[PDB]
Amino acid sequence: LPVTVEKPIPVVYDLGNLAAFDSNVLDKNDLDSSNARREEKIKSLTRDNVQLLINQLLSLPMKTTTESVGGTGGQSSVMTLLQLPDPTTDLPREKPLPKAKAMTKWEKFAAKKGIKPKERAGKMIYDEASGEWVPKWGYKGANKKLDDQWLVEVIDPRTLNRAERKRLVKKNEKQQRRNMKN
Amino acid sequence: GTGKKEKSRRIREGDTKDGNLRVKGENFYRDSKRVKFLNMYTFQDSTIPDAR
Amino acid sequence: KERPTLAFHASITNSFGKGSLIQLLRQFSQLHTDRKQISVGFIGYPNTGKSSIINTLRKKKVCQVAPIPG
Amino acid sequence: NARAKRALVKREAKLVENVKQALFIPGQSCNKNLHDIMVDLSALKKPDMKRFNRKNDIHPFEDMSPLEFFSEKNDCSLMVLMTSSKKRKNNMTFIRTFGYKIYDMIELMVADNFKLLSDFKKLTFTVGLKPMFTFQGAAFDTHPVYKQIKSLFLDFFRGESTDLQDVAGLQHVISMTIQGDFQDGEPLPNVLFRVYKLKSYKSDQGGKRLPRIELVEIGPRLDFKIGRIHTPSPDMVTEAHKKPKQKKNVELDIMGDKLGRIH
RNA sequence: AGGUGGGGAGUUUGGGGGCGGCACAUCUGUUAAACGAUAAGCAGAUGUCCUAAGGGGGGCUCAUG
Ligand SMILES: [Mg+2]
Repeated sequence: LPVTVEKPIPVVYDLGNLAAFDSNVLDKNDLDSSNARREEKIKSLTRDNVQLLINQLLSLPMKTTTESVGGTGGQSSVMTLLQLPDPTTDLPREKPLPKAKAMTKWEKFAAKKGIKPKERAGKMIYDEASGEWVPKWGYKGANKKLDDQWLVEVIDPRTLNRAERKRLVKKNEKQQRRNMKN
Repeated sequence: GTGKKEKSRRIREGDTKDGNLRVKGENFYRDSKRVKFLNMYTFQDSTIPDAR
Repeated sequence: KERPTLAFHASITNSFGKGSLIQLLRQFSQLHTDRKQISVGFIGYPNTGKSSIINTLRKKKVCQVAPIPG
Repeated sequence: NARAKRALVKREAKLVENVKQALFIPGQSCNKNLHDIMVDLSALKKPDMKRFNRKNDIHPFEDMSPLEFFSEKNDCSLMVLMTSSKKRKNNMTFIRTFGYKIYDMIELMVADNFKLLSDFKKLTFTVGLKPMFTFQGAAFDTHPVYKQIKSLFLDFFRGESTDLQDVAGLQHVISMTIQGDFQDGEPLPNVLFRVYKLKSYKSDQGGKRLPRIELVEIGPRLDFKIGRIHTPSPDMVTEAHKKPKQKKNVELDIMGDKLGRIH
């Protein structure tokens, strides 16, 4: 019934991972697998350690929001929660850091030149003779307008534009392949 | 020259491979980042933009 | 209670407190390292220390100084 | 096509790593007791648990390439392969992988006195909840082998790294103990693994602030014998401890105001 | 031999930043790997909503005997 627990050596706690360490002396006499009291001693030691960890864990602050269920990503105000601290144990990583980036020639040119990066304003470009935005790329853009239009006043020239666009795409792919070796 | 010549410096630095970006006044003193800044001390196109 | 209150003397060469003000300005510049530029303006009654303090900061007479308010 | 791209995105290294996936491979000598032990381990590893189709004939110590190949093809960082030889009775192997390459190898064997989960008293247990841990004995931190075992167990069972925990989430605790202390140079005593369910006895003696913690053992009860061990090189250890790198007289005061000290 | 080499001389010092963008039911020349099936692209009358990704939700199971 009593909850008091104490040890001679101060206990080390890892609240960031719900773990604790107890460097206290281990009783080899009773820990032997052949002993029957072994199980009871292990149970008592585990209970004491868990009591100490819970006492230390509950001392952490707890958040209390004023919101409601709301969306699926919300949190209920009623559910009190303990704010755990940052992790302390430096567990080994599983993969390296992908700090490597693309050294494409464009970045070097931009660094050398004063050309600031594009602001990515939007897809809605403007055209004429249609009374509509007709965005550049994304849905029935001006790229296919030259093929769709039925007057090419200037041998089939409609296919030549598509061939030129495909050649530009191939050139972009070749540039990508060349930069992949950086 | 020989070292004083800017051609030798360009060859040594390897910028000749990308000489297309040669800025007017490319020298050891006051490189492009400074030449362009100073050129501003040397806006009235009256263009008609479509404010849509 | 509300200001640093740096003691200063406006002697052109035998200035007092110049080092403290220089250190304060250096600290302010360190705070604004990302700005790369900063300027300090002077406010006060005429002929108090403005031109003389500026000159002693520069260590030489640059701005005209005389016992005259203007 | 986007489905494959989503998987490849997870395959690539992430700044914040998710729960380390565990792959279980039954060896050529997958005993029925070994199968039960694997099932019990999976019960404490779900839902981030994967089991192979059938038996295997892979020797991690005599063949490291197959483990790396399986990890790469399954994107699993943690690997477990249970295999018991005539000399190494009830032996179980645990392996970690860094960048699809072998990180370390450790042999763990369970004594015949082990008790399965079904043998213990039935109690509620929710999958996916992060359990608590308790380490007893200075050897856990003062010894290399025990430190590695502790790190492996934590990485296997620490689950997510969330900074917010529910009070009701503390359902059970894992007791990590050793078979008594030992002198320098002596054989390493077997590691004792126990799992205890938590009971919230009223705080009559402890007033209201803290309840009387009670424990009920549910198993599995395992004593881990120490066999062959492999460790990574210092360079690999340093690589595995890298940080994402994510200010003189600069501090963000309350309300987000950027204040400083004049000195 | 190599090097400093407007210290010296002749000369100019013109008239310009963003852009590429489509996926499936089709048939034709190459590809065709040659007892063949007919694939992994090129360009084409061909559309179509898959809003240039099919993301979710609810259902069906399939070549071939
Ligand atoms: Mg004055």
